[PDB]
Amino acid sequence: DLKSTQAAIDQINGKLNRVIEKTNEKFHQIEKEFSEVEGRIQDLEKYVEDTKIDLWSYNAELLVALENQHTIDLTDSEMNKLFEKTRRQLRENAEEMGNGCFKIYHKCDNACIESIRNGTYDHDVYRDEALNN
Amino acid sequence: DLKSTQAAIDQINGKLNRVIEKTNEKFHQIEKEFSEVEGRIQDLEKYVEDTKIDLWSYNAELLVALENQHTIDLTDSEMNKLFEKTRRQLRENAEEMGNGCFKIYHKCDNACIESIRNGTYDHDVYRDEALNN
Amino acid sequence: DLKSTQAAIDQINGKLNRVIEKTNEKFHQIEKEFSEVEGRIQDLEKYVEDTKIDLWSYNAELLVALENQHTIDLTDSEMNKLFEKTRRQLRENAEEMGNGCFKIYHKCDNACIESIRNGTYDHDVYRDEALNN
Amino acid sequence: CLGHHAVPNGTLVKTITDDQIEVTNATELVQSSSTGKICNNPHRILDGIDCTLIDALLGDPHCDVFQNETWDLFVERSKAFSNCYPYDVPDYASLRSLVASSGTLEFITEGFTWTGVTQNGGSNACKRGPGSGFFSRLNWLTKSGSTYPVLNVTMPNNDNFDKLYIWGIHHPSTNQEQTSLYVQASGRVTVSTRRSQQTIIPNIGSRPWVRGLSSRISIYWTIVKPGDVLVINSNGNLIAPRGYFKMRTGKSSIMRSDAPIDTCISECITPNGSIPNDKPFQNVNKITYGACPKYVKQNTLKLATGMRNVPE
Amino acid sequence: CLGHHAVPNGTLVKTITDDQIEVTNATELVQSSSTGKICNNPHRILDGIDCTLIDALLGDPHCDVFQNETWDLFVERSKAFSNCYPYDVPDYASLRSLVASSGTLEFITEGFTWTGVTQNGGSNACKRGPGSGFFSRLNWLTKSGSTYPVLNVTMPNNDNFDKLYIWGIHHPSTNQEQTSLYVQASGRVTVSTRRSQQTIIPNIGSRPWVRGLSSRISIYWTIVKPGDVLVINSNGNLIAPRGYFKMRTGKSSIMRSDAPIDTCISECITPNGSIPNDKPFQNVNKITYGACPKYVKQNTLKLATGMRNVPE
Amino acid sequence: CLGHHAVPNGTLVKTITDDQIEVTNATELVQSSSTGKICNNPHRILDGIDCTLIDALLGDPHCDVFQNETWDLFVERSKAFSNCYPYDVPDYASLRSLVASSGTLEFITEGFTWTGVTQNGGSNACKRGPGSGFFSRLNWLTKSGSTYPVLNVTMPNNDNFDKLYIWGIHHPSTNQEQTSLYVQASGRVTVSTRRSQQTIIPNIGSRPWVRGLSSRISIYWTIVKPGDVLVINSNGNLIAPRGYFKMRTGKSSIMRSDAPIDTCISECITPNGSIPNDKPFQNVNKITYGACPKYVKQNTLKLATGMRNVPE
Ligand SMILES: *[C@@H]1O[C@H](CO)[C@@H](O)[C@H](O)[C@H]1NC(C)=O
Ligand SMILES: *[C@@H]1O[C@H](CO)[C@@H](O)[C@H](O)[C@H]1NC(C)=O
Ligand SMILES: *[C@@H]1O[C@H](CO)[C@@H](O)[C@H](O)[C@H]1NC(C)=O
Repeated sequence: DLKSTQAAIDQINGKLNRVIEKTNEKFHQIEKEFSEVEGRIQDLEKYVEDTKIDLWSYNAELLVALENQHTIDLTDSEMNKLFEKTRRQLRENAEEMGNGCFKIYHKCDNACIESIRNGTYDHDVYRDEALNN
Repeated sequence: DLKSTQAAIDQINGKLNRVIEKTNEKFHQIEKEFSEVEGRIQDLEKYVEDTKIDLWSYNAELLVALENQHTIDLTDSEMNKLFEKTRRQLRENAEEMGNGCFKIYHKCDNACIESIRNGTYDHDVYRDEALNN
Repeated sequence: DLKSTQAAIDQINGKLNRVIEKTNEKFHQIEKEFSEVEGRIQDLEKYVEDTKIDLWSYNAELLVALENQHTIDLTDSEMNKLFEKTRRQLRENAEEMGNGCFKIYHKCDNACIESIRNGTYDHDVYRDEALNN
Repeated sequence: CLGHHAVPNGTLVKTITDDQIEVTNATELVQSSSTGKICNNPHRILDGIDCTLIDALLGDPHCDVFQNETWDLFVERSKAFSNCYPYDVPDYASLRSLVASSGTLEFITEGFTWTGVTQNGGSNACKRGPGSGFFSRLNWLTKSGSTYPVLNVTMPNNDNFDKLYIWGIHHPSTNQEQTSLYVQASGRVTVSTRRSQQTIIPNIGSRPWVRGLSSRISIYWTIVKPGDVLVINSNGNLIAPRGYFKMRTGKSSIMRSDAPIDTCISECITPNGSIPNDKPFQNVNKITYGACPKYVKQNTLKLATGMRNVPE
Repeated sequence: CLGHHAVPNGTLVKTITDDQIEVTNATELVQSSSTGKICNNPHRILDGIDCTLIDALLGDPHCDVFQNETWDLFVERSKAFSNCYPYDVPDYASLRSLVASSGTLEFITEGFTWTGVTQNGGSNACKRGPGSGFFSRLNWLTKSGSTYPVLNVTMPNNDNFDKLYIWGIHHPSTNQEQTSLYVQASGRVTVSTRRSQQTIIPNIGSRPWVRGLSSRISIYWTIVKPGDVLVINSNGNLIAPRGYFKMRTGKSSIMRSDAPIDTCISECITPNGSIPNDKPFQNVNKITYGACPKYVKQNTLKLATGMRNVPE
Repeated sequence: CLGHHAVPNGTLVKTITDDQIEVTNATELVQSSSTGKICNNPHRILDGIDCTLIDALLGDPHCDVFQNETWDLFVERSKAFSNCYPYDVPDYASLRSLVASSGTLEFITEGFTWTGVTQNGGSNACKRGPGSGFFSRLNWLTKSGSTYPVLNVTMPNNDNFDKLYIWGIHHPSTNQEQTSLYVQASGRVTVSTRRSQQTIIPNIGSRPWVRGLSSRISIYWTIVKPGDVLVINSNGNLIAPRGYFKMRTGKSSIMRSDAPIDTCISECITPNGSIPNDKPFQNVNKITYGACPKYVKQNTLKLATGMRNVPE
């Protein structure tokens, strides 16, 4: 019957439209999922880069901190060493005020300062006036 | 011929079923691949987090270690300094046993301990009994 | 009309071929995208591994550097300490040349070297010949 | 004697030259215990007893007390459930974090005009009282007598803030209830702004039986920025909105925890409770809120505040 | 003199204040050479001479000596090949790491009942002896006379360990050999547990000629937990299993290496051989087994164990 | 007095024992400013004023002055545009980085034999002068009178370097212009070497109107290694090549920047300009060219080169 053939045509056309729209919406879903996965990978890359940057920056900060600590330690240690040396050679002429500085009680020409700076000093020539002042 | 039309109907229905099942299995494969890629990204995130945690923890461990080293160094250095100071002021009255402690040979009232703690001590008043003991 | 039915057959076959080729090319695109995303994840893994390796290696480098610094500091500090001790006990017999080494002006048997190494030395028995040499 | 009297309790400390040595005194640098309670000061805590954020957003009939709730930190319990029409949200985590970070549930109702349809659809799985009901922020439109025209409505945004619209689509169970609820044999929903568009088509099929129903609802959302306009076109299977939520930006978040709430004061909140923040490190949780200390993997890290415990 | 005699061989060491200075004595902190051999003590090494793990699992006819092999570390050579029916494994790396980490090839045979089909199919590309053959752990069922009924079989798991089942599907080359091997014009295999299911349909088509065949086999696996049940339904193109492997958990892995095996003692194993573990660092490979030292990128790292080599 | 006179300007420095202390003198360790200009010495800078690399590669009519340009660093401006036939490149970033890292635009023309077609197709959207035109490195073949035979051409590589071929495919707008340009109702392009192959089929459809056209062109590339051969087969919608570019390996790259070019000397180049390299660290950009200093996240890092600023 031609009517049966036409009904078959109608139903196969219906199935055709069905599979067409189904494939279309599935492809739309698939491309959406593709985009979201791409964005996920993008933000993951960003997080990795941020982590690496933070870690390397902190490494640099710690490195320079260690270097600063070493430098400060060596310089203030040798400063205390030389200050103790001076305090040894400066026994009973001047007196330290409390900040690592010696207040001198007597007057002496620049030759005395030179003798202090070269470590060859006799605090007896002026010990009398130092006790007197 | 109606038979030719019916054969055409049969073959187009066959192709219809073919493309239907093919699209179905392809979509199944695609969703499986989607799931496995999602899991891969998940474990990658886990690995990144674990790495960050380990690195930050080790940074903290190294930081506290450096701090402990600095503290111990400063305190034991100043302890050796004061011990040498005492050993200087404690010349010929007592003798160190080997652990940074001075065994005293003579007896003295708490005034002597006070004079030791203030750095104003004369080890001559008791040097005689110290050599005698 | 059989001609209308045949035209319907032709157009549905056309649509069939259309959806077939469309699905085929879409699947090809999808598998290409799958491969490129897989490669992206691969290189991301490689970058993560490289970052971790670099960071751990630098941590090891910094660790051994800190250890070396501590060791060198302690050993050269105690070396300067013992050298100052010798310079104290070696007052007016020999003289340091500038590299932490004492040029001796007089001659003494190995007993003198032993007395130096045990810290019990009198630089007066040979001070006369030391000033004479 | 020498300075330290060799205390009976030793204090093991980690160094870099040695590994673990003994010192006189030491302090702990890691707070590793919790009180068990969640302070409600000075933060504003909201207790989502038996409801999640999305159910309190949609208007579930047993959390209708959470209308216009303002939180600073939402606490989500595990005993939460839903007792309304079964639904589904594509990109659930995104919406959950978007509403969690907004900090308000303020809902301004708007006047939509749906001509040719019947409004205020109900369900016997979402009883509001003794009778049938539905979600309180959505409007279920069905055919009016014998027809369902193509709804096409517009709404402009003339204010200076963003508006969040929540809508949905109805997935029926059979092909008889589609045409008995929407005379069209296929539905379609298009939602468009001046810069984006979303079109969804219902998927007829059977689902697992849930609370007496095999149909479903899918939930979507739209964001309208100041100066834009929204147009909604449809010919069936539309769960319309009733208004918009006001969108803010600030400091707000969400946290899953089953800890009770007390009236103490603490600045950090973890799913285990409030933790003090006097120490630089903590070993409780890596998920944290407030000015908390950083999460390390080590348990005991001791910092020396004195001298060695033994001579030499 | 001053303490150090300025040794003729200088020792350059890396610092943080300077870059590289000279000291008297120094030690190396990185083991950077290998012996060339793989110790077989105290680990249990299995040498997969010309077979991979999957071929020794399936029952390839030239590694039938590897039945119920117990390994602690599997060593895979590059000269391995297959000499049976051409096959294919979806998710090959996952299965390879799952079987590598199990540590056993113990195979318990089970009694399946296939009624209406012919069992023990063979192939002339998988000669076992002088005649035709197949894999030793699978059963190739074909039509019995003129028909192929729908096989539907069940197997419960009443023990207290997991069972691993390996099955497959046959992809024919033409449309004549499909109906001449399985009277149905299309095959289908469904494998179901109480919580999962996998359904595969054969893909008829032509393939590259491999060892005289253009058909293929796809290999799948299933895991049944204690208390479950397995149901297999099919109407063609099924490569049935013969039993299950026992699944264990422990310390086991796999490593690709072309190094010979000796009778020494070492605790770490790399694809280059065994390395001693007296030093904290190593610069050989980042893939390691046992209690090995960590992989760094630097070659020479020297640690000072003395004093400087020059005064001042 | 004590050694330092307590300078009026304090110098805060970061330590590890304390946090920030005052010292006498300090130096900066991070160069954080740029001059604003891009040196053209001693590097060879090429200024892509209104063209990208791909448009200067294809032969756009307004950057025909960039033929056989040799660069050491290509600078890409944001004001660049295209004024020829609208095109499209699959894997655009890969090709951009491949041509950027090659360092040459040297184009050797080759003699292809296209028999049965009409060569040198033009377009009114790619005017070269007062008349119609096209890209200068490609050849647009169309039907010759009433037919379009199957083109099948070969080209061997007997030299000792790699050759880069650029070809394309034409996507028409309607089904009348396909058969009016290529008598075949469907086109196809196959390009094959001894080890790879790429086959593309045009996709008829409508596109957005761009410069007066709704057709498109897709651009592909092939790499032929020494000793190979190339075969091209087609029956329509082929944008043939005219020759090959010579491929080199060296130090070359690409950088997007809108900074002018001067005649100074600097060894590092960032999109902000040239930066000096006397300091170990920099806080300008993490994208860098030359012997630059490493990118940190900190702005001010100060290194102490003296003593403390206060006693005790
Ligand atoms: C040890 O340190 C703690 C710090 O909390 C302090 O309270 C205690 O007094 C210290 N012990 C001594 C003996 O100083
Ligand atoms: C240098 O160190 C090594 C460590 O292996 C040791 O064997 C050697 O005796 C040391 N040299 C000296 C002179 O102490
Ligand atoms: C401080 O350091 C800088 C380094 O650039 C130097 O130029 C300057 O002279 C120093 N100041 C003093 C007082 O030494």
